[PDB]
Amino acid sequence: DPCQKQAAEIQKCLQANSYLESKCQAVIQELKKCAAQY
Repeated sequence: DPCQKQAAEIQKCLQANSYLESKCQAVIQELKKCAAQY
């Protein structure tokens, strides 16, 4: 599929970082780049 792994790993990352998106923005960059591909 497009990026469901990235979405799951973004959730996982946020969960592990108390929803501090800033620690998982590198993974959101990956999701954005993924989305731009797919």
